Amino acid sequence: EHYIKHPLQNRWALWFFKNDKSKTWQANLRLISKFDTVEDFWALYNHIQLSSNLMPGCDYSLFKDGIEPMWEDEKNKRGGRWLITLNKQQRRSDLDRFWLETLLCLIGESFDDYSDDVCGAVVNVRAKGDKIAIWTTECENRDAVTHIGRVYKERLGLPPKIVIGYQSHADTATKSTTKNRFVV
Ligand SMILES: Nc1nc2c(ncn2[C@@H]2O[C@H](COP(=O)([O-])OP(=O)([O-])OP(=O)([O-])OC[C@H]3O[C@@H](n4c[n+](Cc5ccccc5)c5c(=O)nc(N)[nH]c54)[C@H](O)[C@@H]3O)[C@@H](O)[C@H]2O)c(=O)[nH]1
Repeated sequence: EHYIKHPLQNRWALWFFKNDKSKTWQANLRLISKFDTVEDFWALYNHIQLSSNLMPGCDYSLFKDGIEPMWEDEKNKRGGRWLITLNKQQRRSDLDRFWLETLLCLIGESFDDYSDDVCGAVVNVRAKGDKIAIWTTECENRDAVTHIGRVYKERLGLPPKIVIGYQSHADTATKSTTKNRFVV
């Protein structure tokens, strides 16, 4: 009846975004819960919906405690994201897998000397095509951004034929195509 808890390096918060066009974007975001142990992560993951079962327009976000999953956050305003784009068939094939490995990538501190630059990750469930992104705190840190993208792409088994791009939040938020600051 003894249950050991394995600590994580950081405390993490899972966020949920609901699809509702009658409310503003900020009003559709809500905090689910937080955790800082391996056991509490799986407890949360095992009782929430899989990403492939979300209604279109919904998001999941896992960010470090104190960072909100929005581009106006103080830890995100100068940063950016490595973006992955999936087709419709990739949803049943790879969406749930890619998201779980992403979650374990985050909470495992798998980015060597640049783990502190990581802010979180977001998965968007969209009818036009699902997206998964890992957010970093500073888009001008070339060593941090390129290292995080290389580790992330390899840890998710993506073939080298597919090229993933990094984009600044400030550039994305003012888009009137969002150019890539880096490619891996
Ligand atoms: N009323 C109502 N309308 C909604 C709602 N959701 C969509 N629409 C409208 O629906 C139509 C079709 O687009 P869509 O279905 O493709 O939504 P999308 O596919 O999600 O596109 P998006 O990603 O361009 O986001 C679209 C807009 O969402 C707001 N947004 C998104 N992020 C997350 C975010 C963070 C970093 C990088 C990129 C994104 C943030 C953020 O961090 N901080 C703030 N302040 N705003 C953020 C912002 O305004 C953005 O321009 C369009 O007219 C939409 O405006 C809604 O909740 N309510």
